[PDB]
Amino acid sequence: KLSELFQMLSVGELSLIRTGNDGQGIRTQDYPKVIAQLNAGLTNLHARFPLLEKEVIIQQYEQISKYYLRSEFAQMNTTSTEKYKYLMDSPTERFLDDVIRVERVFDECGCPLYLNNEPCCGSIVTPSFDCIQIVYPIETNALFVTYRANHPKIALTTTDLNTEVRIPASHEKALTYYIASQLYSNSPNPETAAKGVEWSQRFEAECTKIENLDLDNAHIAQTNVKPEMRGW
Amino acid sequence: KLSELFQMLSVGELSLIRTGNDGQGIRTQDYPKVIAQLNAGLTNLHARFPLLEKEVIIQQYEQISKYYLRSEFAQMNTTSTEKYKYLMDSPTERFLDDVIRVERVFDECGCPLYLNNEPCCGSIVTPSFDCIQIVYPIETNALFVTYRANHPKIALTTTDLNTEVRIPASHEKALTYYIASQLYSNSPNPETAAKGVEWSQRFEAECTKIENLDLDNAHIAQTNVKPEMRGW
Amino acid sequence: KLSELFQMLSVGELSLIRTGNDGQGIRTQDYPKVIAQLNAGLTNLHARFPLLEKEVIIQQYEQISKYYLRSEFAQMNTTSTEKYKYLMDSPTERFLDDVIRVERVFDECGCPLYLNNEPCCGSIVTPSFDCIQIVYPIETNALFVTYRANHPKIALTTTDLNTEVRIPASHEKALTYYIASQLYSNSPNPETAAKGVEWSQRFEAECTKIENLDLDNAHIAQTNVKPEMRGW
Amino acid sequence: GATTRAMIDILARSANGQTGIRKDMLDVTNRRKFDKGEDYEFNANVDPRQGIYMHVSPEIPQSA
Amino acid sequence: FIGTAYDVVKTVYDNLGEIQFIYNFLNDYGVLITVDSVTELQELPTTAKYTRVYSS
Amino acid sequence: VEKFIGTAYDVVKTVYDNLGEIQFIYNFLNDYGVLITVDSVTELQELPTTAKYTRVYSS
Amino acid sequence: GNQAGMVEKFIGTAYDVVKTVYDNLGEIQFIYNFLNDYGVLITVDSVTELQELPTTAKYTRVYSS
Amino acid sequence: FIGTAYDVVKTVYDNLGEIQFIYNFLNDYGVLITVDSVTELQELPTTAKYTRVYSS
Repeated sequence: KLSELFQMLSVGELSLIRTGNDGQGIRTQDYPKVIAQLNAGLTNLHARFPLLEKEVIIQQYEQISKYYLRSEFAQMNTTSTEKYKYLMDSPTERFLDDVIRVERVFDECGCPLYLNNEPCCGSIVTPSFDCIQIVYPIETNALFVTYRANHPKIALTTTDLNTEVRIPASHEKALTYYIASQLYSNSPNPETAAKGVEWSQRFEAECTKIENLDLDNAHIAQTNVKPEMRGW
Repeated sequence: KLSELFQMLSVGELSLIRTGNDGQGIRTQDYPKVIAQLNAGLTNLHARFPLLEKEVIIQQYEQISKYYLRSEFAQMNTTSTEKYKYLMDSPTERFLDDVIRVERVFDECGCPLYLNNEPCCGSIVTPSFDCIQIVYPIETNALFVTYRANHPKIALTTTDLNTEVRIPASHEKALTYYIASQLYSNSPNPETAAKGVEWSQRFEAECTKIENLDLDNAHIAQTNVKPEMRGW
Repeated sequence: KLSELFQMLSVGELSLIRTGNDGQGIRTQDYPKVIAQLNAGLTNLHARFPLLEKEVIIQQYEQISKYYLRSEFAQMNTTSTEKYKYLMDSPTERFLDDVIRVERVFDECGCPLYLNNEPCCGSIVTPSFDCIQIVYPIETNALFVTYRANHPKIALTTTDLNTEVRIPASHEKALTYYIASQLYSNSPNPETAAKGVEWSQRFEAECTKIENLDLDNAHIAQTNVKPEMRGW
Repeated sequence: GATTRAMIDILARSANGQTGIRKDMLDVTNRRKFDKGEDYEFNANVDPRQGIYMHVSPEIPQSA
Repeated sequence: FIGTAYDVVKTVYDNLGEIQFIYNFLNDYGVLITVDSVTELQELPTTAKYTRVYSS
Repeated sequence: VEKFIGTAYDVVKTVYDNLGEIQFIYNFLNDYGVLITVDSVTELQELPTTAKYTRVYSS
Repeated sequence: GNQAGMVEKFIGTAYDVVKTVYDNLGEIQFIYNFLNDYGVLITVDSVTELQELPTTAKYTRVYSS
Repeated sequence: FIGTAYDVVKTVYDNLGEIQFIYNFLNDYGVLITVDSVTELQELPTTAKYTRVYSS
């Protein structure tokens, strides 16, 4: 939970600094400063490691060819006045703007489609960082975009400490070292800047350790299918 | 939004500096200083990464052979007194001078044309940094220039903090480090200049990280078509 | 026991520091600071070495395809209001969220299944850091997931000193050096930061020593079965 | 028979086909592209002539 | 192929029109609602203005 | 696909789920005893010696 | 494996109870048989309920004040 | 194959229905409980309101 992370930061890592309040808990006024750094740390960990991969269904409309990955066009977000909401969200999968990289794209039946392929004029291109361009949209089709997902963003004004930070206990130290590095690096004092650099190096060492141990089952080899494809 | 970026700069990165106002928000008098640096940072990120690619239609006139990529000749910009507005803008695609590199040039039907090719006397040459020279213009034709696009420039006198900064959350830190580097490097103090250099190195490390992870799907390989072209 | 570890930390390693109370025992107010660091140390040792490997039975339901490795869905945890508890825990094996890496996955009969294999459409994929996705769940089947397990987490508010820390006596020094490194590294004082770095290096030397001696019977070679598989 | 068995042991117990790939070589998409069999694109800090290695059986000594 | 959940969903989908007609008829005209005890009568929604109770 | 009905896990888990009834049986066997009644003396004989408590109804 | 691990995992501390029940399984069957035929003397705490008992309950003891 | 523990568990499982019936009958109706000495009578649970003691 966020309370545990705040206590851990207050005593042990952010101890000899103002934000830690001498190990008596993070002040209720410095929340929008640890939370901003925490969002960056969670984004870094969720982009460098595959801690959350999710899929989103994009319903194709006859007059729309550029589909934006924004919650304003979501089926569950009822606050938006968009006439056509092509994102197909469910109470289970909500699509809270947590998109880090669009990896794979499928169709309604389940056949993979090419992504960003120029020679094949049947591929789904990506114009901008959050858009999906379908040159050939059909009113009776739906996409099945799968992406690497981010942690649901914790608002800067969040006050409830029961908001759960969903990271494995192995990356707790990596996140904490990242937060310490980011908070220690703001000041231009050489002595404090050196500590910030040391925290950055230690965070990059923890990440290297987790990569070397593959605690998230990311770098796992697959069955070779090249002989079958080449006709052996 | 711009308010979130201003708060993030004020507390955490531009903390021990005048522009940060000791972590109580950027002053309403220092806006035209963070905004000038923010425009440079957005331009750098949008030129080094393909965060926005857009197309513009250039209608050919019988008497015009040098077509300038300026909003003064746009179809939607009604403030200009130009007799012939050959840029074909729409409420969707507006062409707000956000041109970084003219990459590909097509025709009305959709057949690619050569760009800056000397031996072929049917190629679209580029005289200046914002011009398109058509040696053979026809009154019943239109171009389909596609370019890498920049973020719509935020005016130096902008006061509304609801102007949205459209960058992925992964490049938020890269942009913030760039802003810190630019603001810290103005002073000739060796101690502050060292911090500016460190921020520049950290920005160039974040950019290298994003390049290595390809979070924008930029360096993706394509299907090989050389055997087909060579007649194998 | 935790009392012995607290005494050992108080006199000998955390001596010339505040948390040690000059070698008269850890104060009853600094418990939630040694315990937070102790949990991190135990997690590090249990992830880098195979000190505890455990299995959990996941009963498959007809309507559930994504099974989360959380105690909220456990058969013994009666405090949760979940309608379907698919984790099959026993008084012997309790599944206290102590999952570090999902290594092997079997079926009810005992035939190994592929994990994270894309070409084989009969493999158990892992979407998130704590989920198990069964694309083909059957109401009359049960999984036999085997994972590397963590030490049951010691609560930050724990006051009973009889809680046993289950580590071999050979890793007692490794854990103690890790705790000293973590507690010494919070302060930005160069003199204390150097001692923290020295403790980190000594911990990484103890771990290297245990790896070189293989005190946990981890890096042990197996019988070669490749000739039999290849048909020799 | 002993020399023939030694030759077969050298040729068989080795790794004929096991190809190692450096962990920090290709990103998520380029790894899939390399596995499929098309052209890939590697990071600027790694070399293809060192990142990828395919094992072959060591040559039998001429003494056998 | 054992698609038990999908079999149930498809079997419900094949008779979805009956459910739609039932819902429309009950929300359009208004029929008599009968409840066994006085308790569930109070637990009935206020939209059922017409009620009948059977007791011994 | 294969349905696993009646395997070792199923039998063991079925026994485990009924551990309360097994414990009740153990307590009934070891702690106290029940009164078993028959109709005639012949039946008292046709009764196993484990019935240490018997009552016969006769006319 | 002879599936002893499953027994330890599920019947770890109740194996004494299970083995004791298995030892007297014949007497368990005998006790199952007697009860089935209301061969035991059923006791009720008052009248007007001895009638509610099945007619097969030939043997009854009624409690009254 | 010597599965002694599993043999015992399976033998109990084959007669589980008798145990279920015995438990249901004893918890449903209520029979006479007979105890040898006065001690275990006190150690009997309070749920057995009916008791008989045999002494010499």
